[PDB]
Amino acid sequence: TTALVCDNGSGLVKAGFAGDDAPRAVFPSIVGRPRHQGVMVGMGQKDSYVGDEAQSKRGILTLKYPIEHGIITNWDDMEKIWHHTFYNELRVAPEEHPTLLTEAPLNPKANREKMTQIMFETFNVPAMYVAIQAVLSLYASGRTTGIVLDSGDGVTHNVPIYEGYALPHAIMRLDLAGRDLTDYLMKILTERGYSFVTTAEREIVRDIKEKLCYVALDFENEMATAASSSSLEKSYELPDGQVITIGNERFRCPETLFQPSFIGMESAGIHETTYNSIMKCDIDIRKDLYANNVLSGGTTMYPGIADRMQKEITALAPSTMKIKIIAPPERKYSVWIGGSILASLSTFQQMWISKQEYDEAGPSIVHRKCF
Amino acid sequence: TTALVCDNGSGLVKAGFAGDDAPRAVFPSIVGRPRHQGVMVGMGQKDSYVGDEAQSKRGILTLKYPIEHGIITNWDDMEKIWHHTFYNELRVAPEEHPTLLTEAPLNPKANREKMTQIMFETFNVPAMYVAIQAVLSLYASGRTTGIVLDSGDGVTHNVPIYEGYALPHAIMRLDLAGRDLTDYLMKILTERGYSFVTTAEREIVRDIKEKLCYVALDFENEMATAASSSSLEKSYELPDGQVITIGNERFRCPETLFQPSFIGMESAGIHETTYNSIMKCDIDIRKDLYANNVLSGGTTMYPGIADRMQKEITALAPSTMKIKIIAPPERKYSVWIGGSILASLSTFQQMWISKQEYDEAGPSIVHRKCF
Amino acid sequence: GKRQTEREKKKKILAERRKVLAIDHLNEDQLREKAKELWQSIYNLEAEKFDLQEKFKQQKYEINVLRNRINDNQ
Amino acid sequence: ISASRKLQLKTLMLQIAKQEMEREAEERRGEKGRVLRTRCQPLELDGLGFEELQDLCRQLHARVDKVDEERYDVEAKVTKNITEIADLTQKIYDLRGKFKRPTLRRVRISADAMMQAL
Amino acid sequence: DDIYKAAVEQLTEEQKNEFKAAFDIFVLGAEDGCISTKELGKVMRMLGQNPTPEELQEMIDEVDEDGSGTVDFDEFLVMMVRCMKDDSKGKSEEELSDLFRMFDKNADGYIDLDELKMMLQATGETITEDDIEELMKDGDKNNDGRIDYDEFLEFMKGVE
Ligand SMILES: Nc1ncnc2c1ncn2[C@@H]1O[C@H](COP(=O)(O)OP(=O)(O)O)[C@@H](O)[C@H]1O
Ligand SMILES: Nc1ncnc2c1ncn2[C@@H]1O[C@H](COP(=O)(O)OP(=O)(O)O)[C@@H](O)[C@H]1O
Ligand SMILES: [Mg+2]
Ligand SMILES: [Mg+2]
Repeated sequence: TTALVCDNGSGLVKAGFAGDDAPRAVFPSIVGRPRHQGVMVGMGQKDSYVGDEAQSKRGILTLKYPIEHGIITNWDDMEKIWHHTFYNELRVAPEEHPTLLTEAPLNPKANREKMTQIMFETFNVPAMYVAIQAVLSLYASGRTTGIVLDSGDGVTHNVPIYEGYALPHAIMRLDLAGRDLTDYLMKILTERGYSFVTTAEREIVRDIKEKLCYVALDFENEMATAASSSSLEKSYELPDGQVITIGNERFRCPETLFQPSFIGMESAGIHETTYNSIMKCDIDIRKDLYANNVLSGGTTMYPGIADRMQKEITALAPSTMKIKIIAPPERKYSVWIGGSILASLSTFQQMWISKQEYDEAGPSIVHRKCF
Repeated sequence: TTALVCDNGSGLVKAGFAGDDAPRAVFPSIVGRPRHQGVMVGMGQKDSYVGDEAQSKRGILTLKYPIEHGIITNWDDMEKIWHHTFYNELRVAPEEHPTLLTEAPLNPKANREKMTQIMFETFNVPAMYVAIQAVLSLYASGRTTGIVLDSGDGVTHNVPIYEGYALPHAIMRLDLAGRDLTDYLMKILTERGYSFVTTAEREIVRDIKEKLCYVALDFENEMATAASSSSLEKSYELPDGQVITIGNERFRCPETLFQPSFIGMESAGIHETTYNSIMKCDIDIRKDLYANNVLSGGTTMYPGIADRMQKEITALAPSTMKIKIIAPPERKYSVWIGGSILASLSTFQQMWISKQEYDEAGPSIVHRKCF
Repeated sequence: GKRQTEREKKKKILAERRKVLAIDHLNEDQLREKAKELWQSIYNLEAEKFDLQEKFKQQKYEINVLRNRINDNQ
Repeated sequence: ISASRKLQLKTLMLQIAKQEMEREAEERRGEKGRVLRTRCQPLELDGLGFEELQDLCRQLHARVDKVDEERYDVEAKVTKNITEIADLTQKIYDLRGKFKRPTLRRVRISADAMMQAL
Repeated sequence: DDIYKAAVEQLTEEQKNEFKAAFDIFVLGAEDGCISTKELGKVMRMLGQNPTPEELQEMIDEVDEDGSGTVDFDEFLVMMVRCMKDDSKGKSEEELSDLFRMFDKNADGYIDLDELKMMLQATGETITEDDIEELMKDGDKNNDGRIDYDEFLEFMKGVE
């Protein structure tokens, strides 16, 4: 039979059968209970709208993501999300399909063990396998080397790989991602008068960020230009009218990636953690990693980031090496495409964690040889 | 058995069995004791004529409404009105019929508790339920969202509802209604020479208001036109002859709705309390409320109000949203039609306040789960 | 639960259903008739479970249709 | 748009559909019998020895165990499908209630009955 | 259909009261007793019964193939007594659902004009110009190429 390539993610759940080009169903991972009282009788009001249904009734819900930073903080809601994904968005019972979840690097063990225990006890799948979210993104590019920066919505991690041999001592995981950029944008919009507070209006700020923000090639020059002319002010229409005008908030929101001091984080930007991740590698594979830098994940879709990052790394790196940044147009679904490719391989067909194996060793089987 | 859908109202009591199209008996709610001495013996003169009987002998009575502004100020008279409604206008003993009263929003608790205590002790009904007068008017329109402006004769209230979930923090109740318009019309008629003082002549002024007054599309232009031409002066024949001619009093009486400063009230008109009630709602359901504005209640029957209100709201609202005002021809009985529909539902059949429940918790049961 | 409770129910079902296996103690006729009758019973069970598969497939298709219907509401 | 001709056309289509569905169900029953004969092979014991019955009862116990376990699983599936059917029936019924139930009532139940006696 | 005799022998007093009332209103003298449907429609409209008025007019323009211009007792009398719902049991939901499932071999939840034509070939009914468009009216209540079992249910509900 065919395998189910699910990809929990944090912000958008992407799923679909193995062997295709794009995920079949992509929908936000939010579960929102209603918060008001409700007076109409017999309206058929449910107790929790999940997935894309709660992005249409969000006016009277309190949306809450069940995955904070890669890790899962609310297991009941995550189980509800998985149940919805299997039964309503794909309509395939899990009793007859292997599953291939994905997990960020350096995550707590208990999260992974609970994930496998749920998949084997509640949904009762035949066999499931957990894979690191960066190796798949490297599969999708058709490479076999390269250092991949997978800046998702929950957590940004940077896994270097050479000739198929991952370097476990050079993984640099940073917890700045799309959600923190949404919060920072929502916080700097208040400098013009627009106040978004409700958890429903966070979605509106996210839409503003997606449609308007861009990464500046040079930060100081843009700050000077936006403060003199008015060629940058782009307007946007809220879900009820009252258009708003975003000035130099456009390139200040995604600039947080390269200067995490804006949101008070100490660490260095995504332009310098990649160079540090390279320098921890051996001295003889640094040229190949320099030449095959891969971008993935949703948050790396800002217009103009593949040039800013290249300029920064070229500034840091030695002058002789060639710096090349691979930015495929299908960046958002790169991890899932790689997952489909991996699940479609014949050599991989014996790596699944078969159910009888789980019955013999318990949920701690995932840390064992079947990784 | 069938349920009795009574609707106390303030000015007209509307009642009838559940499941029909129109109330069976509609009659003014006035109780008038005779005031003169009376010399004929054996004429069979009663001590209080209630309902529609006191609108024919009103020449020698002192009519007094038992409901001032939604609240009930004279419980003995209200009990008399209910007794008349049950026994003479419907001729069904209440011992064998559930009842569904209606109550304005934000009313004093003691009023509701006394109402249920009367219905359970004096009339001894099997089960009664109290419902908010705006949710029913939303039932009758066949919608499930929308913000309903129910401008009755006692009190005007504006309850917004979305997807069946009422928003309790956005109810704007204003105490200007048909009765204050009658008093203001009776007060401005004195500018031509016609003086109505007696409580019986208030009914004549009410008839004048119903038959002649209309809401102007633009107030200043109408004031200028009525002051130059004479195309507006419509005449009306009193109950004894001596026709009267109403000039620009025609559109000045119902204009008080949009400018409550005429009768000295501070608050804003019904055109601006609706917009304020909308703006208190969440940012994502404002479009639906804009598109589904519902009118109900008697006082919204003035010829030309559904255009004036739409013009005013379109002036206030953002230019992109579409403003639509639902004004069904059966406006007056909209609340009662909705009450019939609600009482005819199967899902609602277990929400009644059964008598044994009242015996166990006292009259304060109404504020509890059985709302 | 949902993994051993159902296991326990099916185990008890097998225990009460699988009767005593003891053959060579009696005359061939009674045991032959018992075996033939139980084979016919399990044949009827096969027919019933096949019809259950067909009917459950049809109801799954109806569930898909009603999912399409509830999707048509938006 | 004709009326009598279209009514006859639609009722004839209904009758033909019903008869074809009956014949199709008969074909389904025939194929069911065919499958029953094929898979659960006929077992003839016309004058055979004891060891034949021993082997037959051993295979009987094995097949009974496996088929009862399989039908236990299939019955669990059928119970889940019944739960889904009931839930979706409630969903569609509530949809129909929202669409049309308020429009269902006894209009003019007595208003037209009482006309001029007042 | 020719159920005129069945209707004339099956009806009860409840509607025959109004039938005889309209009969006496219509036939009172200097008339042949054929009773034209034209005046009968007006009389029934006045009397307060609740049929659909336009369908009767369309039938009058269509029914009575003999083309006399005044429909005789049977057909227009049946259309008049159609105020009472003396229907053919309204079929059954489960049977029609099974019919739709049998037709929905495509397993997509809808039956399109192709399957309709195949069914018409199976029954051997005359090719009618209302086809395809009739599906658009009844089956395509959303104009999407999708028809669930309820559109077909109401397509010929209680058809007779
Ligand atoms: N076109 C875009 N432009 C800018 N940011 C985007 C765009 N699309 C998505 N994002 C950001 O990326 C996030 C989605 O990232 P995604 O790759 O789905 O995370 P995950 O790894 O959990 O799947 C969104 O929250 C959004 O903030
Ligand atoms: N046709 C009409 N035109 C103008 N005003 C009307 C009309 N009918 C009723 N009214 C006003 O509405 C009042 C009746 O309102 P109603 O809806 O009966 O109040 P309630 O909510 O108490 O039932 C009357 O007092 C009258 O002033
Ligand atoms: Mg990701
Ligand atoms: Mg009212």
